[PDB]
Amino acid sequence: PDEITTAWPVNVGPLNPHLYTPNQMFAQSMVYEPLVKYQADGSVIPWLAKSWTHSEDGKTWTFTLRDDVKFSNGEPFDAEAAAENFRAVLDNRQRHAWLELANQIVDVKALSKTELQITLKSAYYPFLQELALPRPFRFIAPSQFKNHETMNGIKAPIGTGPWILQESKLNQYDVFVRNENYWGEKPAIKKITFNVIPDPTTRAVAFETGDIDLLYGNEGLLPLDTFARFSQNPAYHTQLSQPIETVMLALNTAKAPTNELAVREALNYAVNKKSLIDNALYGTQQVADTLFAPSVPYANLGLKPSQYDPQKAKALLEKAGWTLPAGKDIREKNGQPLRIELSFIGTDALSKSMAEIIQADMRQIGADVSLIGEEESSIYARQRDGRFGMIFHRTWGAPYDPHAFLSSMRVPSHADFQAQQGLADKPLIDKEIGEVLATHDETQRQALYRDILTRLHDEAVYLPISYISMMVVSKPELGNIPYAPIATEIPFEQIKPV
Repeated sequence: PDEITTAWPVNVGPLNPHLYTPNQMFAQSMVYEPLVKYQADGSVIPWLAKSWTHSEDGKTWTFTLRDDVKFSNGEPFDAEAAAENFRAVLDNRQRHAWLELANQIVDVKALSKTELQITLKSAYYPFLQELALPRPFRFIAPSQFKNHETMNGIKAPIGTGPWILQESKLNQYDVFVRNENYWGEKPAIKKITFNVIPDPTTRAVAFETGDIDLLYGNEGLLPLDTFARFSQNPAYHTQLSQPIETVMLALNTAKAPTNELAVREALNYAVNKKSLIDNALYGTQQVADTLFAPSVPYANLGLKPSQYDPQKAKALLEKAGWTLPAGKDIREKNGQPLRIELSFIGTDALSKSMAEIIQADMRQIGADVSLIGEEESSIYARQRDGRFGMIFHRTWGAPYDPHAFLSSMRVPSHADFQAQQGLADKPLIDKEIGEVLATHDETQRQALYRDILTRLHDEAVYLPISYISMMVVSKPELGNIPYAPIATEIPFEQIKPV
């Protein structure tokens, strides 16, 4: 009754707070906590840190920490424990390069038990927001380091948070229980079991049969036709949040034929997005015309949408010398046929469905899209090295969008950097991204974001598809299920069946 059963496609992993795969972010967030906490309105609030001051030049920050916090094993949380955690993370700095704060921190030291000083290389504006992320800046008991480090593994995953990992049974389940010695508000739920169920249909069936009480995830959570059916069945409860992030294609500006602006523009008129959403996504998501929705901070720029218009797509291609040979449906220019490879994870049935629609839509305007469905590692490797023509991609949701997503466009080993490599203005874009992150002149900040997002839009780097929502399926006795402000987190501690 105060225990619930739910599911996840894989086990939660070791729960090393400072590493990535195979750690599941939502679970790191259940056990480990930030100095300051992200809120829906976009601010952060005091959390493990009660308060903070900063120097006039914005580069030195001093946090006053709470003095009543214990790790779940009884050991104290204090400035020394915090400082040791920052050291452990930064001893592995190279792996955090995607996150600009990790390049910004020049020093962290405990000034006393309750005072923590962080020194930055520049007045990095998103400082607090990045401290608030699920990883890597959260705190494990230093006693649980291995040889004074965490980058080579941890002992027990001892955090300060409201949940404690009880046991993990590989490929079967993970059990968490409530921290009875939590510094903050006590969760009403005392135990959460995560059944390992990798297949979306099997998750749907597990819920139907009563095996599980709750499903909480993005558009991939369960089949969307089944989701629609569940929402009409009074025996169940379902929810669909307001949109959290964008799903789009990235187009390779550095590889023929997507290296041509005219081709990228034509592709952006070719897809009937509303129909795609109604056909493949059962009408559960929203059409996206821009990289970021207009509701995203800094992103309400009045950018012009490219509406579904096959006639205009064709005219663009013809004008660019992509014409149809006699007897053929696929355009050619300088001998070369208009062929584009679309990469996606092959076992992902939803990605595959959208890919087929996109392929069909583009064929109607004379573009031959070849589907390349591959395993994750192969797709990720393609993203890193630019071996794609078009690839499925998505933004990261709050609090990453837009600043952290944009920041990462500068990093060579990522899809967006690769996709943008063919732009003459790529260096300028990357310089402006660097500038905007350290800008405290609010006017200049908005102008830089406008210029960056406008160039990306006008250069047709992306083919935005939809703004997607979080969805929930639950037994009615659990009541309304809240959403966590951070899109990768799951607010189990706010679930209150009574």
